[PDB]
Amino acid sequence: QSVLVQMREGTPIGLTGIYQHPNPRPALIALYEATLKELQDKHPKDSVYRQSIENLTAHRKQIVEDNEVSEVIENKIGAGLIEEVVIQAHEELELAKKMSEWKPWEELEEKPLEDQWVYFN
Amino acid sequence: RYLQHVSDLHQYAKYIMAALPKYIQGFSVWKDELTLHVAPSAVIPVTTFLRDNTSTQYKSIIDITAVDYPSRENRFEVVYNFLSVRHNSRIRLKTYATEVTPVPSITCLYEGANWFEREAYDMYGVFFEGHPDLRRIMTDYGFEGHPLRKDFPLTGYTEVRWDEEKRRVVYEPLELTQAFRNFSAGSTAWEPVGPGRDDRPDSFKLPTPK
Amino acid sequence: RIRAFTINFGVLRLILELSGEEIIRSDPHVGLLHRGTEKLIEYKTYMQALPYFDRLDYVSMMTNEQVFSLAVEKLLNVEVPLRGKYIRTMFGEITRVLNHLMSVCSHAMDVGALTPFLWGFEEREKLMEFYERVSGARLHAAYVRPGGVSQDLPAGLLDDIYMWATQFGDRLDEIEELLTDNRIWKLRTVNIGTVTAQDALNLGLSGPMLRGSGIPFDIRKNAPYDAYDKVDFDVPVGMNGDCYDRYLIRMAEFRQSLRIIEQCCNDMPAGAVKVEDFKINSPPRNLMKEDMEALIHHFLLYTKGYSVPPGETYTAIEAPKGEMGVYVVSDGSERPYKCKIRAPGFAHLGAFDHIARGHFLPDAVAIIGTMDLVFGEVDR
Amino acid sequence: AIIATAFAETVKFSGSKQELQKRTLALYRQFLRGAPTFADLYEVQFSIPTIRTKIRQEFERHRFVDDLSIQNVLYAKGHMEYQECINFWKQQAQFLKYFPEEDDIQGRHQPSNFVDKFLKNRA
Amino acid sequence: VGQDLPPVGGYEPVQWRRNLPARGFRPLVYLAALCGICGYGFYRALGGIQERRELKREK
Amino acid sequence: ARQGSFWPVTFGLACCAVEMMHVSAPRYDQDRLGIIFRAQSDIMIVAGTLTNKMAPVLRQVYDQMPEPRWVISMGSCANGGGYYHFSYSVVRGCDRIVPVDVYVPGCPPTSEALMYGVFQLQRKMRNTKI
Amino acid sequence: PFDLEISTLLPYVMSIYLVSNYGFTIVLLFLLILIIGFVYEINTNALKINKHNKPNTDSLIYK
Amino acid sequence: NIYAGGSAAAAPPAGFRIHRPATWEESEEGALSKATKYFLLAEMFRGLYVVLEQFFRAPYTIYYPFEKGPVSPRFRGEHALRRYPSGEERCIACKLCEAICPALAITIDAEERIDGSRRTTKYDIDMTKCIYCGYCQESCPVDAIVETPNVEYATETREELLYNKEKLLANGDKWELELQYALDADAPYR
Amino acid sequence: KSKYFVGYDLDGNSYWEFKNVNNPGRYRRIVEPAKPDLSLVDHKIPPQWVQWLRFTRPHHPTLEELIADKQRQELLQAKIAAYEA
Amino acid sequence: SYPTNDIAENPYWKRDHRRAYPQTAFFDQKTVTGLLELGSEATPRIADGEAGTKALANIANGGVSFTQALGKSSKDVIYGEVLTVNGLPPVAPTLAPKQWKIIEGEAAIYPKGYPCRTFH
Ligand SMILES: CCCCCCCCCCCC(=O)OC[C@H](COP(=O)(O)OCC[N+](C)(C)C)OC(=O)CCCCCCCCCCC
Ligand code: SF4
Ligand code: SF4
Ligand code: SF4
Repeated sequence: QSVLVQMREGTPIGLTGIYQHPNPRPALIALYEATLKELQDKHPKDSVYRQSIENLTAHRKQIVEDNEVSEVIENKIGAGLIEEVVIQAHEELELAKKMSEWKPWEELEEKPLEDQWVYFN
Repeated sequence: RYLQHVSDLHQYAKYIMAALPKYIQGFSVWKDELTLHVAPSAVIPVTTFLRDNTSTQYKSIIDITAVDYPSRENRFEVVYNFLSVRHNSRIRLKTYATEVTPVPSITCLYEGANWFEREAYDMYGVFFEGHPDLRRIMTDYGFEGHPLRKDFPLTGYTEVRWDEEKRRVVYEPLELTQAFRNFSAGSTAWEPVGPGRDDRPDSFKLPTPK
Repeated sequence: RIRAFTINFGVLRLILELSGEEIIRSDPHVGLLHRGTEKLIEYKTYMQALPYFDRLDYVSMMTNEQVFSLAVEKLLNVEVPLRGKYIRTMFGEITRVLNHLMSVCSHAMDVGALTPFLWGFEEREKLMEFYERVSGARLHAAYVRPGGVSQDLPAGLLDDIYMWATQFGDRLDEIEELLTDNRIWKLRTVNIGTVTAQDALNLGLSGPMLRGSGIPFDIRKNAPYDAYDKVDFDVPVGMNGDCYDRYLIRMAEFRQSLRIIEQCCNDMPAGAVKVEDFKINSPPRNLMKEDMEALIHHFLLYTKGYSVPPGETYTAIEAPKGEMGVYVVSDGSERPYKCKIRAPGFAHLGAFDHIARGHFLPDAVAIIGTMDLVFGEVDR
Repeated sequence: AIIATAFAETVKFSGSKQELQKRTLALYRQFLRGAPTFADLYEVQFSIPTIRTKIRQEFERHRFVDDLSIQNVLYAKGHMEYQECINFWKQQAQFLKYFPEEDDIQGRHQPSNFVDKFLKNRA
Repeated sequence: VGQDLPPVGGYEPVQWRRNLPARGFRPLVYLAALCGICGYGFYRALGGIQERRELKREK
Repeated sequence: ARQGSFWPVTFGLACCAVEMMHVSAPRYDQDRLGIIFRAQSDIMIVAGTLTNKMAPVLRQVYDQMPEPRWVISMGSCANGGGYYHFSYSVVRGCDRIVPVDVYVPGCPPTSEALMYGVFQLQRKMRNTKI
Repeated sequence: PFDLEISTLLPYVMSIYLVSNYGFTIVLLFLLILIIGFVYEINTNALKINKHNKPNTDSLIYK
Repeated sequence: NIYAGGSAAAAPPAGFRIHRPATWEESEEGALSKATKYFLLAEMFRGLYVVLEQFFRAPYTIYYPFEKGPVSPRFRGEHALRRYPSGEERCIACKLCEAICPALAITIDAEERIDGSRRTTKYDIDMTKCIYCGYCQESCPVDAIVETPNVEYATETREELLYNKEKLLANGDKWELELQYALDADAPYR
Repeated sequence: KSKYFVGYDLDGNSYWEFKNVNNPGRYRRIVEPAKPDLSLVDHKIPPQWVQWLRFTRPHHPTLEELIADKQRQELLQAKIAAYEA
Repeated sequence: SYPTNDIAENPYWKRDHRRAYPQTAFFDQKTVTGLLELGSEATPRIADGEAGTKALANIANGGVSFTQALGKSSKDVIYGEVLTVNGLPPVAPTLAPKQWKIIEGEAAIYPKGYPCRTFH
């Protein structure tokens, strides 16, 4: 199934270019479940990245799943508006999908020279 | 507050290095400023992580530039500046690039960045691989050289005057009526400042044994 | 095949490719006023590098002076006194009043309204008298040094700043009355130059244009400086991303800065205006003579200058054009190793052909005057 | 800036020498094909064959360059110069930077031997 | 000593709000006046047309 | 007619262009003799720093003027380079490009000094009697 | 065709007294036939010139 | 509480969700009342009236060749080398004004006489490149160079614009009493 | 304008002020040149009064002060030639 | 003012702020492994002061790696000094946090109908 994360036409809210999203909570929780499924499937369980984003979207999804109205959860999240929260959840989801192929949990591949991060000391 | 806050910034950056160990070489803080020390093939993934994470959403390129130290084998260092307008935070990203090798361009992510990248190109000759409209800006069109570079002199190589004969302006090697007199020769021969104290919190410097 | 013809639309060259009336792509040239001011300050001390900043962005000169004399102060680890902080706050705010008094009444001329440009100039003349009585020359006041503020106020100046602030509310409401409600003004500017809130960020925009689109951010209230903390201040932020709301935010910032000028007149304390020591700024010429050490310090601050700890900083403040930062790198010597400005209009003109697509050709003129291009900024 | 300008290409760095040779080949074809435009555009005095033999002798200057990435920067600079020349961005006094030896003979006494250098102490 | 200071009581507060005192009448009042002055004008005009027609009869 | 009306095609290109517009401001009008700086006449005014890029553009604007022509150089960046005299991309005064007849010195030379330069130039134009 | 109905209207305005009650209705019908072609062109948005400045406001669809 | 992470106490403020724009039927004025403003150009005549108010008041304009605008004592215009009372040149060849100038306009040649006192053989300011920062006034310990408040000195050649020692001593000769008055009135604040 | 006389200089010009403290933006001090020479725009104004025109010197200068100024410069010339010797 | 230029008790070094400047806390790839394994001057994990320096010196020579330091790290280490104490990533920190009012009534600078709000 597909999900819409940002209406570009509708009634206006304070941020221009961003209009009011119909039914933001099912979009939100399905996008969350995609985040949880991707980082459980593709990142190895040592790595700090998947651990904090797992805990992050779990604690974020708990607020969405357990409270109903618009304004109270957009205060309890503490980030922006719910349209904007859906956009940044979409964004961290696309990030977590790029990280499975860019693979950041390795050791570093390009060691610096010893005389390079030396400024004036 | 401010002591607590700089000690908080230290810990945030320790987390940023631990989240991406393949790409981040170092981090340094100096007075509520955070610099991330990144390889040149490591630019694009770190910048996507800075744009995209919810803890780390910087969204907005402010200004980028290079700086040359000719005393290093990798000559230029290319520094990026970002601003999370949500979290009210600034972050800095330094890579390196020799005169001849590139650094990859972040203009796929940041839309304002391309104009900055060709500015730093003309001032420094630093390449941005993957960049539409890489060419000079804010210098002369036929200008040969890169100005903000330590081998390039102050007054440059050429000058402009109207030749009567050709009925056009002509470009000629440099002749001055008054030579430039730098007064940098005549600086102090004593060390001017001490080493200075540190602002490292007690939690992030190495323990002494016993 | 669409065939677009090209035309050669301060000093600025700007290529337009037109399919009839519509702009399909636009390409601003820049560089015809690039004079190399970023490389020259590497060969001059900081006391000598100070006028290179009212050379650039000359309309609001004290704010451009201030951003360098804040990056230096942060890199020095010194502290301007309290009287210095209020004094630099209110001169930066009459500088804001001057910049918007030019920018509003020049967007009004480019659109076509000819009365506010003339009316604005008379008001501006009173402000250039306020500069002329404080520094020597008008339009290039070097008055904020890096150590602090160059010299003390005149004897009867604060009274005249109040005498101006009384009438200026009425003379601002007067120019406001015939533009804000005006149908031609409103018609030509409600759907022109709209900027979405996500693309206001990716273009690197700031100031009145980032606050046009709805995002509440300004460096005066977010990361304050220079006794803008100690002085009460609201900020206006518009809804739609158009050019009318950028106009409307400017119209509001006149009133907010008049409020700051009044609070700075009333809450002004007594104190020293320069920093206390004399290894970074000059002794008074009273006791430069009589003391031996002050003679020594005078001679060394002028033949050499003061020396700065090694390091790097990026200090950014809110110029009335937008976020203006400066990035200075200190060798540890008395000449800066490298120092780049972030001109605010640089990314405003860089954002042009993402904003000005699909607009008419006179719709490419009203969009100019609210991205506020003075071109001491954009080339530099 | 989403769209690029007219004749631009995304600057991209080849990993082989033969692909670079193909690109410089296509590049010389572009200069040589656009050479009749430059005489009309910049209002030069002289003939199109002199423009063409100059484009040739400016690629003669870098024929024996070994290093791959120096050939790479040299290609990028040549494409930037084509980009400026094919439009009207350069003017007719910066297009004639390229021809200083053609326009006028400066006078007598071009020194050749050590004596003619030395009578005006190497000029 | 000698530097300038604010007065000890402080200055009086300046006007930084918007001063737009309403000075137009109600729009229906202007429209009622417009309809009245029009209708009186048409009274005079069509009366003049009828009088000019009677003079044309006489000529 | 040339005396009593004087319409300089202004080349205000930097800092001094606003000081030139302070003549067009209600204080220092010069509305009365008849100089109007609001905009094919026979004088131009170079005011601000003349870069490397612009010297052909300056000469091309100076070329398409009617023949009995003059030019005054306002500011210090427009005569002998000025503040930016040792920069690489700058013309050290427009004496390298255009033949200038009066100089108005000052880095921001006050509308006082610019207008006084114009009066000196009008005396020169009348003593010509071409 | 809108300048030229005006000159079809010019002979009525001189002779308005003679054609009383009858040339009235003929002119009214003439104008009322012209108004429907006028409302044709203003229903069809004929003079308005359009451009491509809208991003078409399509919502962002995922997966 | 604890915040979500990726998230701070900078939530959206209470009321940042702005209301729906009201339709035509949730408008307080009638369509006839709105059309009276629409057709009779209600705010056009208001802005017409403002410019007519400005027509009947007394203008700001001043005569230049017979009146000069308001100036400060600390104003800066053409240079001058001062002198002492009882006639003495006061520039002691101390070389500070040359070392500070941000545009390198000063050029001084210094030579010492038999007397042991120090003066300048050749003093020089290039006024094509002086930028009027007044640092040269601020640096000289003996108060020997100043900024006279003259601005009306526009010249016709550049060779006239190269000020040597003789021209600046003449400028210190002519402007003296107003110069001394301005420096004495400035002197508390320096 | 409602003229007052408030000075006669050395050179011959009449220094007139009018419409005083009423209006802020009122230009207050003007000079009659006494020489309406046709199209001629030079007037040698002595340097002491120029400051009085510029709102910097509030106190009125006298004519005897001007002639003493000129005599001061002339006597200084003999002093400077003696010192150069 | 006078307390800066008193004649009794003003050593220059007490009011001195140019020399008491902070230094850039630069952190290598390796000194962060040292922070994860040796511990800290707040919470040390090192006894045997003679064999302490020996356990320090292999990390200073490149003995263990950073991914190995993260694999060998306990959950108390990871939730104490890498992550927050609630297992959350830290927020991008700001010096003086800014909480926003929205002024709405007659104290606003534009009434309802104009699109500009006047936040605070
Ligand atoms: C559409 C309109 C409907 C409303 C009608 C109400 C009008 C009041 C009746 C008064 C009649 C009267 O008594 O006036 C009579 C006058 C002429 O007067 P006389 O020359 O002396 O007549 C001669 C006397 N004999 C006959 C005995 C010899 O004729 C008029 O011009 C009145 C017209 C009123 C103006 C209507 C125009 C409305 C605006 C239309 C533009 C949109
Ligand atoms: S002459 Fe002076 S004020 Fe004028 S543009 Fe040049 S530097 Fe700026
Ligand atoms: S005023 Fe400035 S530029 Fe001029 S001589 Fe003095 S220090 Fe130099
Ligand atoms: S004017 Fe002052 S700084 Fe210059 S040589 Fe004379 S005493 Fe020295």
